[PDB]
Amino acid sequence: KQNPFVSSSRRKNRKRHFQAPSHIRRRLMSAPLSKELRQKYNVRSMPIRRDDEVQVIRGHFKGNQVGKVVQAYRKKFVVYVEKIQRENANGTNVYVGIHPSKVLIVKLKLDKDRKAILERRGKGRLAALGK
Amino acid sequence: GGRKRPVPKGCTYGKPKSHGVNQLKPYRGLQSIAEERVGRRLGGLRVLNSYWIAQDASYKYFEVILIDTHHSAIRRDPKINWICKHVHKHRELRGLTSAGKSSRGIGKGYRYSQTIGGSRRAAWKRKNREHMHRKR
Amino acid sequence: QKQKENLRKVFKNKKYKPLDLRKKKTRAIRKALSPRDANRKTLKEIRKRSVFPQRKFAVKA
Amino acid sequence: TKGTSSFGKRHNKTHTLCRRCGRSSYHIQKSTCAQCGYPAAKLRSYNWSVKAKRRKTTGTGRMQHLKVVRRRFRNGFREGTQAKPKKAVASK
Amino acid sequence: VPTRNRMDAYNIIKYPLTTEAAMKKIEDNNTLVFLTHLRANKNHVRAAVRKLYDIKVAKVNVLIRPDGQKKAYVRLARDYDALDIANKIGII
Amino acid sequence: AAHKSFRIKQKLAKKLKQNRSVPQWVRLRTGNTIRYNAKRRHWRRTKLKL
Amino acid sequence: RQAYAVSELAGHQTSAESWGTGRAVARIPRVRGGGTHRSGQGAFGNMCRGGRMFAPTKTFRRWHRKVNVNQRRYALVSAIAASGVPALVQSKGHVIDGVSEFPLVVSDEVQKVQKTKQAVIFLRRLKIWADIQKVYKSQRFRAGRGTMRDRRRIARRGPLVVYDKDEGLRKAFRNIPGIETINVDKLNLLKLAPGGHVGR
RNA sequence: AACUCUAAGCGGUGGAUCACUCGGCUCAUGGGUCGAUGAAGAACGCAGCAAACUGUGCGUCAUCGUGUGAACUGCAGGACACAUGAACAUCGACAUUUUGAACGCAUAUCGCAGUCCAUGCUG
RNA sequence: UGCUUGGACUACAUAUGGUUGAGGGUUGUA
RNA sequence: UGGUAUGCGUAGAAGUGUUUGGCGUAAGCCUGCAUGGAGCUGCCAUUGGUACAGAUCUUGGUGGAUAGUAGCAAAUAAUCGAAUGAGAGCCUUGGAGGACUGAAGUGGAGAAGGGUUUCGUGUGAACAGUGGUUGAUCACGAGUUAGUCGGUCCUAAGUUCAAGGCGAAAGCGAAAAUUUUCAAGUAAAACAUAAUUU
RNA sequence: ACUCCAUCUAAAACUAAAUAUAACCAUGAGACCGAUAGUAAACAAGUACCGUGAGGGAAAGUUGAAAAGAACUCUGAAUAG
RNA sequence: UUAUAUACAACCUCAACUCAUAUGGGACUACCCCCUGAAUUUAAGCAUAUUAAUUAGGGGAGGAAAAGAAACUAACAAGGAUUUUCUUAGUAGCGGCGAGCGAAAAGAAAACAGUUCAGCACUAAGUCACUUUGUCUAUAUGGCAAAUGUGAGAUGCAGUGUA
Repeated sequence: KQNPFVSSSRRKNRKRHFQAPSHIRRRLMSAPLSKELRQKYNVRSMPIRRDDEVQVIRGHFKGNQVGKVVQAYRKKFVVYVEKIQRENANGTNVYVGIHPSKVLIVKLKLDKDRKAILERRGKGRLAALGK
Repeated sequence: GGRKRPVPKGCTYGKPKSHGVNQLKPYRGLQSIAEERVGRRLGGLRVLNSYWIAQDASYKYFEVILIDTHHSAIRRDPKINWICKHVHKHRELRGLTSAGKSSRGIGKGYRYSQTIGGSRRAAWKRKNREHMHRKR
Repeated sequence: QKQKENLRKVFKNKKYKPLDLRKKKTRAIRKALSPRDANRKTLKEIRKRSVFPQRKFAVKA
Repeated sequence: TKGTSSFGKRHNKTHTLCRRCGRSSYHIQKSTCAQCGYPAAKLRSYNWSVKAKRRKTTGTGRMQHLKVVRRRFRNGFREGTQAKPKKAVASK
Repeated sequence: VPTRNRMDAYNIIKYPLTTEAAMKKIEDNNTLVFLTHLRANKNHVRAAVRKLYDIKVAKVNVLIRPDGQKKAYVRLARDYDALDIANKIGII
Repeated sequence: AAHKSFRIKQKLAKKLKQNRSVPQWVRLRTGNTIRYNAKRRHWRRTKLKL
Repeated sequence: RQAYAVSELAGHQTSAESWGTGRAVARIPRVRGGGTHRSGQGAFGNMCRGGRMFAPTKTFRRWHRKVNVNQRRYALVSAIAASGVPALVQSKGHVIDGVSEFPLVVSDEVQKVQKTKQAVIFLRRLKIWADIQKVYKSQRFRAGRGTMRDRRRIARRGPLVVYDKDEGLRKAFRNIPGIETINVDKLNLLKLAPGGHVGR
């Protein structure tokens, strides 16, 4: 961080991510796009939107359980996905907390909003390659 | 005159140097005392100056110069525009009035070397500072 | 809001609008000399400036 | 016998709830607050009582109006409306 | 402004009490008992009851709850039977 | 007292509301420090006094 | 060195005056009033809970020596002289077992290097490889407490490349771990002899 | 035997020690932004479930406008109004109680007037 | 009018403008 | 803390218990074994809030006294005994029965005070220096309706303070109380409007 | 005191910058402390609590990767085992 | 007018307005401008002294404050507002000349910036606040224009111009 506005300080950075207002929480709760989707759109990553199909690259599942996000629970910093649940002693199937920084987005919801953001990501993709 | 110490008639609790009551005198002139009193009642007018007309025994007669900063004549007219600035709010208590400036004792030079360098509080502070340069 | 704008358009063209239409900025700022009445210069200062305005020159080798 | 017995005849409230601060410190007989100088212009905020100022200060309350003044300064106290650069038509 | 009238017929009557003892007083004594605003001067209560629910009010007796709320016991004219009116307000 | 001034009655009335044991479903919150209502003023344990 | 001081008001908040003996409890100052269980409880001592330490750290604590003009320069020149002499350089570490020459001079074309990849290609052939590899592998999480202070740890100061003219040398060089660039004008003693250990 | 002494193993008791920390502390840097246009502070009532913290004022855990674009979440009423918008920020439009400089006069009384405009009832 | 409810007003010091005023202060017309 | 051992490390760090083995005159060190879970150390230089047994030290914890020794003893003080429950001398309670205060009350009301303590229901741990199913406990609900009783109103002792002033101001350990008519005023008109009234 | 010289022009008024900053707002660092420490307060902290009042004013951080916070059966009124 | 004989027009001075229009109070209080103002302590006791023109108290402002174009500093080959820093200086000097206290000038630097009434013959008050209406147009206590309408002002204001 070369510019004077700028916290490297450990305590300050921890304020930011833990106490994150929900819009910063979306950024944090982004997941990288699948290798497929990277060819199509030329987009690294997108911030999880409810119908997104997901494969968990880590723990216990490490490849597959091709399922759709129920809700992004931003205050828990956790994403719950349909079909991915842990057996409780009381037989109650409760969702496994899956961070989106473990995940590939396999399928992207298209809205006019969602496309515009993919397009922003498309346009900046040209620039630093140029540099 | 003499600003007789508000003492309980109990003797002033300490050292004999502090035992004078009635020979103890204002470090502020009677010009300024006239101004400060007017200024609290008339907080909306800003006081430039005070001059004397007459004096017998118990009282001293002053005419005090008051300005309306909220009157657009006095906003209006360029020479006196600067008095409308919020810096001049109650000059009298800060002795930016002529009466107050003299009591605070700010003359260039030597007869006032202490206190001209710093206004009267300020001079003390400079002198009694250990200026510690980093690279000692 | 429809009352508020109704009041604004009536008090528009009219000096000394009701206290709540007056830009509640801060107390100090309101009383702090309108821009016209700060720029005001004595007739003499206009002469001084008129002939001699600080002109953008240079020094040296 | 005025020992515990001195406690036993204590029934007459010397102080009632402050109109200024609710700190229950207003002297009935003198009609004056200890601490908060009860309706005599000044709150008695002593610089010897550093802790007293600490209680009485901004930040112990919600600071309702003055907090909004801070953000408006950065806005340079503008009356108007920003509105919307692009469409954005509300129809069903 | 001018600032709109801050005690409408609505605001005056917040709720009907509906407590077990209150319901008995509808049955027996032909009273409809309401939670009211602490600003409601009895004569507010009469006016509001008359206007909202069509009922001729005979007398109103007012209590303050230890829950910092008012109870208004509204006596109805013998032309109007309570229990029908309570169930017009929809509450058994 | 025994017939309490209206100002007093309002302050005491608010105090009665405080004396309630915390809803037990609030205790189950993520980063919930609240085990109990702990400011429960029981009148012969903690007055209001003075 | 950035000034740390203990709060000057810390342990002086407490109004505590000390109970004279006969009180059957020790001399030290004790917190007045009632029922908080801070009262009264142990105040003001360096030997007390919540009480201020003897010698409380003060911001007037001397950071800097002004070092004699000739003296630091002497150290600097001595450092440059050590930068040749292969035994000294081996002594500090720096895996230089198969290096082209000491004192290692390379073409001025080195300065022009816009890109990090291009830089590494040069350096390795020029015989940096083992010493640059000495860096990156060694990065390790700080043992202290020092980890919280942003003092994440020490990793290997591999090579000091010196340039007369920055034609894009610095930006390319900045990235690569433990590799530092200096100008001939500035020639830092810290960079030439890190830890006072001669033989960069 | 039991007990006591001495040592050791195991279990208690107790919270030292270690390692962590959305906090504290101190130095540096940018800015000047309370108030009779009714402050700071206090009191009071407010969440579907809250009693506080926190937020807010009677439009009460918040409203316009604006930004983003789908949560909140303990349980849920809700979730819908995700494409005109959640929710959080922005917050420039409004609201902003009873007070407090505190302003009709008072205040072990939320007590008691006067005045203008206005409403219902009776006439 | 009676009876009843809501809103807005009614502190003090003080400048200026407004008009009413006032004093064997003092001037003049009669 | 700078440097370094291309140090160690979740395949178990640090910490710590330890009749592991050993080193040093010692300060102290290493290692084993068990526990552990997330980070750590040696060496050379560099700085200190740097090593504890004490200070009638501080703060927290814990013993012997003492699973019980003081005691839990004033107002005699129960008791038969039905019901219930996990348990019941009291406390839960009837019936019964011994008595108590002995209407100058341990009664029946209120102020001053208390602040939900009142009351129903549920009723366990903690509390009732004992038990305790019961309670002023703990949990859950309800309840304090007035033209005529008080507050209100009124004045008292006395006070808050607008004054001419005085004070460093605030304020006056002040009743200052002076302030055009500071005054109360008419269901009243003619010429200072016309009576009175500080 | 006398005799001179030099030097300004009081008893009036306006005026940036360098200069201060333990508060406030917006920020960045530390050979800072690491829960008897550090601010009084890492936490419903100027809180709970005491005192008529002024004031005095704490103790108290940590399950785990995930609550997966021990279903079920049994003994026990039950807490527990 | 003025003996109580009325009426009108002025000036001065003081009242009455819930008058038209405005303003002050209070807080915050790190920094700062003033007023006001100790003692512990040191002197091995103790009073002057010291602590100290400091704590406490109270009023008032700003982003800095205050200060500010010298009734200066000097004695020169003078320099040239103010502020601060470096220096002088632990010194000139003060002081039971005990304890202890003590600055400025020149010299160096940071940053720099200058000025104006009022008092002379403008000599057709050249000036100004307000109230209304034209216009303008902020969301104005605004500017333009008209009434040449009140009022201020020769008991004095414009304006050259400030040693």
